[PDB]
Amino acid sequence: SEIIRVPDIGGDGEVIELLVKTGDLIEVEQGLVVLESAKASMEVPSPKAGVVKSVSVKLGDKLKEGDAIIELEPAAGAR
Repeated sequence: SEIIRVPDIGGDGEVIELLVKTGDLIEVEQGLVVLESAKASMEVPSPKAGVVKSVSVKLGDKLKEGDAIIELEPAAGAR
């Protein structure tokens, strides 16, 4: 599996709400969370089709570039 830390933004990212659960199988396409920026709102969908294995962040909590968000478990192989 691989963990997904904050992407390349250039400042501080803040979590507004978490619309995902643990053990939930997402798909490369749907959204995952909504971070905020100095003067703009961004989004973070599922960068990998797998099931939520663990969570290293909380909703409403603020994190800085380099902070891990969640870990997707795509298993060994798929299809």
